[PDB]
Amino acid sequence: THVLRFGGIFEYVESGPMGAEELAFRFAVNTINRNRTLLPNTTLTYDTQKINLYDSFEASKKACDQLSLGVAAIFGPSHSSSANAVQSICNALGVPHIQTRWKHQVSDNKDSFYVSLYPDFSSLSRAILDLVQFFKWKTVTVVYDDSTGLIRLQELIKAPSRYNLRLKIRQLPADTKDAKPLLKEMKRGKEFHVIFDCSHEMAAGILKQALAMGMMTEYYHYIFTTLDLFALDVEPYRYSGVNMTGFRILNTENTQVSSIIEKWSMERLQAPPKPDSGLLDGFMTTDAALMYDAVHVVSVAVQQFPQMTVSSLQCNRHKPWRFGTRFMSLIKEAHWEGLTGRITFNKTNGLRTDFDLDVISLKEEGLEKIGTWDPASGLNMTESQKGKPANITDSLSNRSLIVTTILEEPYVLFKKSDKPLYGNDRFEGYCIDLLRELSTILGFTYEIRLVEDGKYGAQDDVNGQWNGMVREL
Amino acid sequence: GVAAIFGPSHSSSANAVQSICNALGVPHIQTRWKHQVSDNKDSFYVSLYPDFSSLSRAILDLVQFFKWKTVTVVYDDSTGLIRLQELIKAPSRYNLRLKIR
Ligand SMILES: *[C@@H]1O[C@H](CO)[C@@H](O[C@@H]2O[C@H](CO)[C@@H](O[C@@H]3O[C@H](CO[C@H]4O[C@H](CO)[C@@H](O)[C@H](O)[C@@H]4O)[C@@H](O)[C@H](O[C@H]4O[C@H](CO)[C@@H](O)[C@H](O)[C@@H]4O)[C@@H]3O)[C@H](O)[C@H]2NC(C)=O)[C@H](O)[C@H]1NC(C)=O
Ligand SMILES: *[C@@H]1O[C@H](CO)[C@@H](O[C@@H]2O[C@H](CO)[C@@H](O)[C@H](O)[C@H]2NC(C)=O)[C@H](O)[C@H]1NC(C)=O
Ligand SMILES: *[C@@H]1O[C@H](CO)[C@@H](O[C@@H]2O[C@H](CO)[C@@H](O)[C@H](O)[C@H]2NC(C)=O)[C@H](O)[C@H]1NC(C)=O
Ligand SMILES: *[C@@H]1O[C@H](CO)[C@@H](O)[C@H](O)[C@H]1NC(C)=O
Ligand SMILES: *[C@@H]1O[C@H](CO)[C@@H](O)[C@H](O)[C@H]1NC(C)=O
Ligand SMILES: *[C@@H]1O[C@H](CO)[C@@H](O)[C@H](O)[C@H]1NC(C)=O
Repeated sequence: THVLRFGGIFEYVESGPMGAEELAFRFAVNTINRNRTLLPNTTLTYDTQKINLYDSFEASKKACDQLSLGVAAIFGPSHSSSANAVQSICNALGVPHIQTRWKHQVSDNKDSFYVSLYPDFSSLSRAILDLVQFFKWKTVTVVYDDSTGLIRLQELIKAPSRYNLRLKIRQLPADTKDAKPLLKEMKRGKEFHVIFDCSHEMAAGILKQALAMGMMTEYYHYIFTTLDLFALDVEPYRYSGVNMTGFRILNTENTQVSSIIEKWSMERLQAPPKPDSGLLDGFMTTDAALMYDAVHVVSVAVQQFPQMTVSSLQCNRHKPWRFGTRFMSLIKEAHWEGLTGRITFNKTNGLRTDFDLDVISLKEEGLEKIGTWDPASGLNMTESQKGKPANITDSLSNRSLIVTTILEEPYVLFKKSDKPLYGNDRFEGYCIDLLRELSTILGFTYEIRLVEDGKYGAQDDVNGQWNGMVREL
Repeated sequence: GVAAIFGPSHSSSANAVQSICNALGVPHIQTRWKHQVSDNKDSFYVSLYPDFSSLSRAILDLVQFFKWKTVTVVYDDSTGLIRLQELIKAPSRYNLRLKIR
């Protein structure tokens, strides 16, 4: 009556600390055991194993090692080649299999003993498709990283069949992590609207290679597929005027939810990040927030089921588990406002296709919530008729315009004086009188800067390149 | 006691037998296509089905020998995007106009 043993299969690192998903699995069980309100008479016990995340025969050993030892649930080996092997074990023996990451589920896989707390890309691909219609785009440039990313965005690729989009699908390079040959082809083709399908470890890597090129301007709009845009250390891109947009399921508005994330930073003291990683220092990823929710959703199901005795099964002798079909129905019929918001399941598949996103975007202050997505509501983008707040902070009517010009009598001259100190004041003439009375009417500030070539404008035939002031424009 | 295992011929089942045949040493001869992930460090397998790194380049040669500009690629299941990813990336460099259904 005192133990309900859960099973865990996690990444084996060789020298570093515990993984982000494993430490959340530790922190979730220790929270429920201390706070005696939830499960007042049962105390949870964890049994974590280590695999290589690419060895489906090693992951099939650790699943049978936990079934012979006796567990009640197995919380995922978190990879597409390894989770398919453990799912068919958990479907056979009866024990539920709680997944916290996305997996390509084939159409004829007749499995029922699994749930997935990661949001389905049948809903996330419809949410990205609502942002390419709220922003009224016509040409997108969807960029992924591996070949599985076409399945994650197949409701976006099929969009020109019915809407007026024009897809140009590209791919990041496989071996290297230098996207300079990719981003140069995107600048040259005039592609200002990009949808990156990356992880947040590679999303910070592209933006340092998009800042080293001239692509972090006020023209470019970037929509990111990942749910960890909020973990980017966006200090240098903050004043550029770039239009970074993305989603967020991690409910960082509640006081109770934000208190748990602050306690998460007090458990990762010995973890110095890279200074050139481009990420923040103390935060919870959405890969570890779902594992914190995955322990709580199952703990709701053991609250409504007190006769639960953990049995010991054998893989070679195929015997189903006694309380398998009843305990699995209690997991799919659950509701829990965890760290990732409202949690409910598809009830036909076991997937998660009903959730609450928060559309975030990059402003001068940083990332701010500018919307809310909900599958049977569409985008509730606030955006409103107010829009920008009360007045213009640190009034942008300066924005000092670097008015280029050339000197020619009597349009632009040098002033004939003896005192030496000048700068945008040594000029006089006709155009300087004109520019001074356009700044009086429109209310801007101007800083005269002569062209350093001394030409007006010319189409150089042997080069196809401009020559003069229109080159500076 | 066997010497070779000639495939269970499905993407969810062949990945489980490949990691057994990689472990024990016995070769694993595959006769159908399978999505092989990039970080699968396996060596004891061969695949006699033609790769779609070559078949997708052969279909791309017939949409240029026939001089097309608008194709309407139709698949049946979500794995078929991986089988034709060298055809979907074609408007990035050529003058095709994909409409995927
Ligand atoms: C999980 O549970 C969900 C709901 O809880 C079940 O329904 C799936 O999810 C959505 C429901 O809205 C479906 O996606 C939508 O499909 C619409 C098509 O309508 C019908 O058309 C086919 C063809 O005849 C029918 O067979 C089928 O029953 C569909 O119901 C589209 O019109 C929708 O497009 C737009 O919808 C709204 C409109 O404002 C927007 O908010 C959207 O962003 C979008 O632009 C939308 O595509 C989904 O297709 C349903 N699944 C299935 C299989 O039909 C599911 O049963 C359940 N399982 C899964 C895997 O989702
Ligand atoms: C980048 O973000 C700013 C935020 O205000 C966008 O500014 C306005 O966007 C609306 C469309 O949603 C336009 O109708 C306004 O004219 C914009 N005001 C400006 C530019 O002063 C801006 O458009 C965004 N850049 C894009 C989408 O390329
Ligand atoms: C969409 O708009 C807001 C969120 O953007 C939703 O919430 C409403 O906000 C207004 C302004 O403070 C309140 O007066 C309402 O009481 C809020 N409604 C709630 C909390 O239910 C609003 O409901 C949404 N409208 C829809 C979905 O039609
Ligand atoms: C334990 O968690 C619940 C929420 O599930 C909360 O209401 C309660 O206050 C917590 N216990 C303590 C002692 O704070
Ligand atoms: C655990 O506690 C609840 C409430 O205190 C009680 O109703 C339940 O019967 C207890 N479980 C047992 C005794 O197994
Ligand atoms: C104009 O706005 C404020 C003055 O209110 C000033 O501090 C700011 O630097 C100016 N902006 C420019 C020059 O771009």
